[PDB]
Amino acid sequence: KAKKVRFYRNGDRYFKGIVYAVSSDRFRSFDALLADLTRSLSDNINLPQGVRYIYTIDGSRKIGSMDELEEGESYVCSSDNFFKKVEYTKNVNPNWSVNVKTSANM
Amino acid sequence: RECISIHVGQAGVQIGNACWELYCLEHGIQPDGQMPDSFNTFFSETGAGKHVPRAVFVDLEPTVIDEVRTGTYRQLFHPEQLITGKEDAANNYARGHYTIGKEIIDLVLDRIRKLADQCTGLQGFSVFHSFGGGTGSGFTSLLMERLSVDYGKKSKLEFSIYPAPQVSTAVVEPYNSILTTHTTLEHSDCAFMVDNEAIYDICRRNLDIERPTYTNLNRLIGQIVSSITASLRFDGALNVDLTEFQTNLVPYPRGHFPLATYAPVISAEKAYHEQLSVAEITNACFEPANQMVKCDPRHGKYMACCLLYRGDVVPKDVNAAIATIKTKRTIQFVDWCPTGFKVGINYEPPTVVPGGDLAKVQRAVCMLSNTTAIAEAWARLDHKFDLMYAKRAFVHWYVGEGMEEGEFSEAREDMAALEKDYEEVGVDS
Amino acid sequence: RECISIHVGQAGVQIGNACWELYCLEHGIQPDGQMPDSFNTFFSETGAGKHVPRAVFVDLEPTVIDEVRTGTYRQLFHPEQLITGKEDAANNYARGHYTIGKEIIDLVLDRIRKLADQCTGLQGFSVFHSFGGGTGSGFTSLLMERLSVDYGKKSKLEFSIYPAPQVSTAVVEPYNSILTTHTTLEHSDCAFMVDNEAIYDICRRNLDIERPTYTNLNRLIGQIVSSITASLRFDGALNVDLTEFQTNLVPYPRGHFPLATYAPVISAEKAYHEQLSVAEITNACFEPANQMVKCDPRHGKYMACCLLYRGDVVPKDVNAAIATIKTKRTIQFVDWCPTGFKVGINYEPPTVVPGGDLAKVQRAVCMLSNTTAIAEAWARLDHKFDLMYAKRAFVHWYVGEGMEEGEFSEAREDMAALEKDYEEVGVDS
Amino acid sequence: REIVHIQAGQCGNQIGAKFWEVISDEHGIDPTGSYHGDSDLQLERINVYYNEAAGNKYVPRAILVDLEPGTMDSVRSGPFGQIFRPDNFVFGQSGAGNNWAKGHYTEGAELVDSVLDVVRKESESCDCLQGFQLTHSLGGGTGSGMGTLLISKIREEYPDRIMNTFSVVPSPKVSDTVVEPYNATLSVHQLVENTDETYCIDNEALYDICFRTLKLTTPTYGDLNHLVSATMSGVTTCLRFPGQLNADLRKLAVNMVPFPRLHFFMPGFAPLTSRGSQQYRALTVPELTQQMFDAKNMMAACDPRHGRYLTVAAVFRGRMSMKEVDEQMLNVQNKNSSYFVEWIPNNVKTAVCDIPPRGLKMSATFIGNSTAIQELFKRISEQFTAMFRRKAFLHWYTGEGMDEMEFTEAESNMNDLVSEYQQYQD
Amino acid sequence: REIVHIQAGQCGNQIGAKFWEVISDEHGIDPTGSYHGDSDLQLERINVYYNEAAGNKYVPRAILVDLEPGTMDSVRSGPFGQIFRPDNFVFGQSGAGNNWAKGHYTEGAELVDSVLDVVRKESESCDCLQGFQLTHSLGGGTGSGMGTLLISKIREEYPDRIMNTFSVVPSPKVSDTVVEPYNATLSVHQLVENTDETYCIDNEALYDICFRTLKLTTPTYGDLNHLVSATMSGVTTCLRFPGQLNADLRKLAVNMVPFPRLHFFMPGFAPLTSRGSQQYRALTVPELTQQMFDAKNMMAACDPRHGRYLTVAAVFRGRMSMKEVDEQMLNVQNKNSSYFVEWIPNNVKTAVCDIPPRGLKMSATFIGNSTAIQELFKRISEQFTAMFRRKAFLHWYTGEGMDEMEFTEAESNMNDLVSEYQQYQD
Ligand SMILES: Nc1nc2c(ncn2[C@@H]2O[C@H](COP(=O)(O)OP(=O)(O)OP(=O)(O)O)[C@@H](O)[C@H]2O)c(=O)[nH]1
Ligand SMILES: Nc1nc2c(ncn2[C@@H]2O[C@H](COP(=O)(O)OP(=O)(O)OP(=O)(O)O)[C@@H](O)[C@H]2O)c(=O)[nH]1
Ligand SMILES: Nc1nc2c(ncn2[C@@H]2O[C@H](COP(=O)(O)OP(=O)(O)O)[C@@H](O)[C@H]2O)c(=O)[nH]1
Ligand SMILES: Nc1nc2c(ncn2[C@@H]2O[C@H](COP(=O)(O)OP(=O)(O)O)[C@@H](O)[C@H]2O)c(=O)[nH]1
Repeated sequence: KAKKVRFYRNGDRYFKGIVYAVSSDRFRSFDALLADLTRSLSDNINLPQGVRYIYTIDGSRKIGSMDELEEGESYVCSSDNFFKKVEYTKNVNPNWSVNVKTSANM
Repeated sequence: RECISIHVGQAGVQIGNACWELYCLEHGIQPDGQMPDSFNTFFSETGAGKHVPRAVFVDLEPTVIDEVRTGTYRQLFHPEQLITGKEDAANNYARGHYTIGKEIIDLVLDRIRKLADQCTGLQGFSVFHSFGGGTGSGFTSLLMERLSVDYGKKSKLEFSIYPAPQVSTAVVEPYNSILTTHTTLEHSDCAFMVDNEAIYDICRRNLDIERPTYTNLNRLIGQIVSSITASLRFDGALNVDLTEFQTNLVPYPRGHFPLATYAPVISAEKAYHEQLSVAEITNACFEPANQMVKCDPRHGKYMACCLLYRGDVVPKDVNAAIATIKTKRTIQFVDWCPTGFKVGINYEPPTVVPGGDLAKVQRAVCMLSNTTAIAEAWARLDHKFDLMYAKRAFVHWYVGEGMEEGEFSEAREDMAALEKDYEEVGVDS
Repeated sequence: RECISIHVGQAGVQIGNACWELYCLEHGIQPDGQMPDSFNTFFSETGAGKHVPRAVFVDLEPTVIDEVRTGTYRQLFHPEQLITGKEDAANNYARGHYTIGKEIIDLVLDRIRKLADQCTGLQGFSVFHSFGGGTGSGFTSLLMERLSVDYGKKSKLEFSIYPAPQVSTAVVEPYNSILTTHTTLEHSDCAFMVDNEAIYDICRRNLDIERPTYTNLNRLIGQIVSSITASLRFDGALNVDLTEFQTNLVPYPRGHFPLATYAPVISAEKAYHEQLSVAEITNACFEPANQMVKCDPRHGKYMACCLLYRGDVVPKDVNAAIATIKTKRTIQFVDWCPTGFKVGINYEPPTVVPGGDLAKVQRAVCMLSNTTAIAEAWARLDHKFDLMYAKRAFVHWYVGEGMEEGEFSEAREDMAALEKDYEEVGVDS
Repeated sequence: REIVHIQAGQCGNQIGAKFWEVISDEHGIDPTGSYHGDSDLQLERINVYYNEAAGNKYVPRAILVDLEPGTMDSVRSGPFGQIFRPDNFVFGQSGAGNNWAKGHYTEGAELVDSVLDVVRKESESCDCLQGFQLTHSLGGGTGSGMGTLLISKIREEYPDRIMNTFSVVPSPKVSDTVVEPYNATLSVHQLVENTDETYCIDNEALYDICFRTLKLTTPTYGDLNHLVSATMSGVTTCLRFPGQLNADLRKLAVNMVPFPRLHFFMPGFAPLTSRGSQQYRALTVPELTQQMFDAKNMMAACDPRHGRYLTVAAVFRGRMSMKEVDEQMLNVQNKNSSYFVEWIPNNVKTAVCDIPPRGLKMSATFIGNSTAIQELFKRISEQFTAMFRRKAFLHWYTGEGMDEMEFTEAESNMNDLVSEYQQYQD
Repeated sequence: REIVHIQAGQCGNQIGAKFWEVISDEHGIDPTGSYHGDSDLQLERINVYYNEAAGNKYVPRAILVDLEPGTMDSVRSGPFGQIFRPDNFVFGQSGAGNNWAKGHYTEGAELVDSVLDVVRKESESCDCLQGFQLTHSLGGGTGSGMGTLLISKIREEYPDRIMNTFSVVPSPKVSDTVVEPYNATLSVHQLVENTDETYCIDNEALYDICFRTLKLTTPTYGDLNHLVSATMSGVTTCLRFPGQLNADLRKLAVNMVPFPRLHFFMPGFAPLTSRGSQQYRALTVPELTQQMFDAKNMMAACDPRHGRYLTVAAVFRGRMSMKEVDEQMLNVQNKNSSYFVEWIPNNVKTAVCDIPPRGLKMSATFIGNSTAIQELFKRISEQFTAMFRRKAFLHWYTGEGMDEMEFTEAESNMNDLVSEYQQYQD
């Protein structure tokens, strides 16, 4: 299959990111993913040119290959980017990937 | 001296508009309020040239109270006295009593405390509700509730329209009526009852018309009721105060529910036929096909009747027509009761709608009474309840409205001892 | 005998134009000044045809006083008596009191010394200002200031429109009102208070209209005020002089601030409904929803009320309607005060605008009083202040206008002992 | 009170045009015109569906959600099409692919926020909100997927206001699509767990009822739609009229849903007679109950006669005797004691408006909650498995970011939903 | 009271033409004509911007400063161009080089005295002076340099009268120049220390707000300018009109500046609806606050939602209820308690004129002092360093008699200015 990821914009602490799917059939490379990410995360406050690179959740290293994208992952969009680093995102549930939680019988 | 009235629930309001109509109609007060004490126990002389009503109107949907402020009579009440909760009605007790209905109550009360003050030594509040409704069952439940505490020192006669024996409407009806009974029981003085279906029979069998609009049943109760307050609070040869009722009418604290009955129900077009005798109408009163209640005296021993007469009636005629009855035996009265016949004589004959379908005689008998008969009516209505509760049916609709397995189960047990009560006070010697 | 009036601040001027309107309206003196002593305590019979006002108008922007000299009434005042400082208003105390406002004061005074001379044994100056403004807070502050010294031997009743509890306008408002209070406190005799917001409620709840133009609130105070001076300085069955007030109304030197209240507020269109009883209006006076002040008697014990009645009123009706009240207890009056009810009876009934929205009854009750209630209103307004001062907020706007950390901090401490004062004189026995 | 219609997908949209075509006339609102209302009563309660701006322009308060321009651009370029404020059009020029997954997870999920935005602008309109009307088809993308999302979001934003759902469940005999059971099973799933009143209509239950109960020989879609829209008008709008005994969405809800599933109903109109001839006027009343309660005449596919009822709501709207109404209902309840479930002494919920359908003398909408609809979700559920088993056109879903456990989920859920419903038929 | 506009540079100038294009009509002053004023109120306060000479010739009391003839010779050769008394044109036929240094130290410094000369002739006009309006762009010579000097001199001559500054801070996405951050950082520096009210506008915040909030497809400059000029009219001129609750530059200043920096605001107009259609009239009032307080619609680049506010001034101008005004403001202050700073119980400064924008029913200028503008000086300041580090086009400055410590100065200063502003966001 593809890979489910939660894409946040560096320096936002408000927007809970947007969830994207990534595979070899959808995007031939990171530049093609980044091209669609520029459209879906298109902004002019947190992202200078919309989306030029993807950084780890902590911003320690930027991804250059689709093979580094894992399922249920969290990534950051950058263009410099200078890092605050802005974490933020929190908080949200990991239910975007899957609902870990379920209902219970309360 | 007076008796305020709180018409609650669309129905209690439709019936209200009706009973309220018959009123001015026999008091020469056009819909404009103006006529060209006596009856002051139901109308305040705001000045002035007018006759502002002496009651209030409570519905959670505007629709029905709205129509009042469209059709002549629009001029009759004060823009204020017609309370509404734009919100939602909900054919469910809970919501109307607890959750929603609550919000309005204060305001509601305020009027029955603002209208209760303005007067001069009142006697009570004639309440008008429709047992099996949302705004009618629930709400009132706490309205009468909040009254029994704020004016325990008065009369609380609630005039109800309890559930048609087979022709009910709401799917839940019983839920709403086993709940308005248990909550009001420990608060009312005397609860009058008029069965919606058993009134149709009268419209089919004693007036002939398969075209009975709600607007008719209302004209009817609108009649029987006129015999209660209106004329009674009106001078006569044998006056009967409101207190009088509950005293001469309830043998026991249970807000006992007598039944309303009228004598002369005969259709216009018959209007010319030679009138009926004092004896006939009297006798018509002991016929289980003329009592605005599907509680046919299937066994229910009367235990007290308040024969309110109006029009040209000779006290001997009565103190004879009744004597004849007291000795028909097939009319078996309770044991512990020697004589249970409160003879109420008024002067002014009835007053029929100009051109509805009511005969228009020169004398009538609005006899009401407590009959061990309702042992039935309650039974048959209680059973209903169980069937559904037995499966919780529409229970989630109340729970989610601030109620609990308690209020139901514990209001069921309530009436249970109302099936035993109405059984013990009779059938035994 | 008379009582000059100084309407300060656009508002105090708008309200002024209003109160000034109601006047001639009930004295038959067209806007042309001409009518076809009694009321001489507010109007001087200048020339041999007219009735030049008996007050003055002070605003630092022309806009508002300008409009007076456009719209009929244009003819009413003397071109002179309407003072202006083409300069700048500034919604800041400092500037209006010190810096700018100063320049005009002399001139201002001159009129209240030129108009104060022309008369015959006066009684005082009814001042009209809007607590939280620039020209209204500041200026007056020193106007009343310069009066308390030039005529310490008179009455200084200032009629204020203190800060809406939640619906204020100016961003600084409190700065301007904690400052007009501390500077005027040691100079006024009795400060009447009418809350702008709490008057809206009356326009929503007791008159129905979500379209209340400032021009209305003005018609209202324009009413309550007419009950103070106008009619009172006017003969009657129980006259009440201005001095009378402060005497029967202030228990302590703090220029104590009673609250204004009116009884009959009912909308035209209701105009026909049967009128209200002497008892009802009396009772309406003890309802925290009809008092032109968001100081609901949340606990504030009254300590003196001046029930000014006007119209057809029987002294017994009062010396009974009040008796009933004195024994409602839930209306708890101060301890150290046996009886605190100054019954002021006038003859001539009120006089409603030809076609505004005021009912027009034949009797009213403009009751004003000192209530330990304002312990609140002041509190809630003081707190405001701190929050901002706590950060200096718009402080640089005053400092740069001839003020200092002193005047603020030292006027805060001022009111502090006004929160303790209004606390000690009550709540304790 | 109030409500805010929702035109999800093309169908749900196409129907919007018919639901509003009608309703307006049943409220005297011309294209952009105002209230020409033959009467004065068709106005005191309009609010339920419009908004005051100009003074002659009461604009329908609905939402038009769709990922295919051409559609809304056919509804907006025709008759009443120019009454909706453009703000209402929440389009998705994307590829409105016929995939539930393409309009619920990938394509629709984007256009959602720009919808909720408006669904809030309309909700926070004024007065008090009651619920939202939802039209769509469970056999496509913009319908089942994206519309089924619109609600899952709505029901998180106001778990107080109600949610009536008008679904065009996949007709049996012939499916107007191929994956149908895929787009369907997946949307019913979302329904059984968000909206709390669903009125399932079948394009072929209509044809029938429209070609034999209306000798109508060429029943165009416009018609079907028209007939449907006729029922949804009797339901809502209607009850927002006076009546000896009136109800409103809730009453309807609080009298019709014994158990929280949400349960789906099957609407039926009253006077359904062919034009000229048939105009028999046999509408005294026994004629309306005669109608409403027969098998044919149930917009649903299944036949009531094939399973008890839990609740019924004859929402009549035309001057009649609370006696000949309350009465009839009874015999009906006794002639068919067989199928009408017993643990409910009075299944029927008699409702009675006053003013009738503009040009008619007496009508009565029927909203049945029969256990018969078991035999439909069965159908759907079957079609699924028979094709799921081979993962038929599944790559169009997964390839759109879906899950092999997602389909499992829905079927089961909706499949269990069949189970339960039988728990009462017995 | 009074004021004397100042058209520094081309931009500030180009805009002059639009600010006066408007204002005049909002005061019935035809080219050289007089007061044709539809009313009589658009005259009792004009003085604020004109002077009495003839009796039909009320001449705008502004200054036109620029080192590029062609410009002022385009503004003076077009429409209203022939209303300014020639004395107003303080040109500098020199080489109006795009260097902050060329218009602040070398070329402009000469033309200054011949300006101050007039700025005094106009100040000593009559009555009482309030302050001066200043238009320009912080991305050029005659704008940032020479105009930033004009004020440093003005503020030494009358440290009493106020100084509103309308700056066209360098738009992000794409700059209309190359050294931009040089000419900018250097002018903001001068601003943070002389003018005491600055309204920063962004050519691209406008486009947006002009291409999506006005379906306007070809937003020429004239437009942008026009929109801006619309706000500066609501501010000043407006308040110099009557009102239930009127304010004036100072109130605006004394209610909006908690701390002496001078702080910069972000103006926002009210009715900003596309021509035909949109003319929804949803302008009861909640609609104006709806507008004004949203992200988009803030002429600034940054988005309020990205940082608390210190002060706000809804300067409305159209008959409304001091209740529905004073009220709305509140909910607004509570729905967004999050961003609105707390140490100010009532951030908002409600202002209320009476007469509205000539052809409109109800409007309301918004002047926000939000901490969000931190994220702009950051921007600017960044661009500097990234290029300062390499002294990029620095030779064009130094070679004009500048200092390597001058640039250091400004950046730091303006850079610290970013710091401080955060001291409140927290
Ligand atoms: N006699 C008489 N009975 C009525 C009338 N209107 C309704 N009823 C009966 O009263 C009951 C109906 O109550 P509803 O109208 O449903 O409800 P409500 O009590 O007004 O209050 P809600 O449920 O909250 O709307 C049924 O048993 C009806 O048969 C009327 O005008 N006259
Ligand atoms: N009742 C009433 N209140 C008013 C009226 N005009 C203003 N106010 C209130 O008084 C205060 C306004 O004062 P401003 O008009 O700002 O100022 P001012 O006191 O006239 O003096 P300046 O600040 O120098 O202009 C607010 O609290 C208003 O709500 C009016 O006509 N009637
Ligand atoms: N009654 C009815 N059904 C329709 C209409 N349009 C499409 N349908 C039905 O809807 C199903 C197809 O889904 P469709 O509406 O095209 O999906 P979408 O447009 O991708 O959301 C088929 O079962 C059709 O019979 C219509 O106008 N009326
Ligand atoms: N809104 C707006 N911006 C302008 C106008 N003219 C130039 N600008 C902006 O001003 C900057 C260029 O500075 P410029 O005005 O040429 O400087 P100067 O003429 O040398 O003082 C660019 O960011 C432009 O977008 C205009 O008429 N309106």
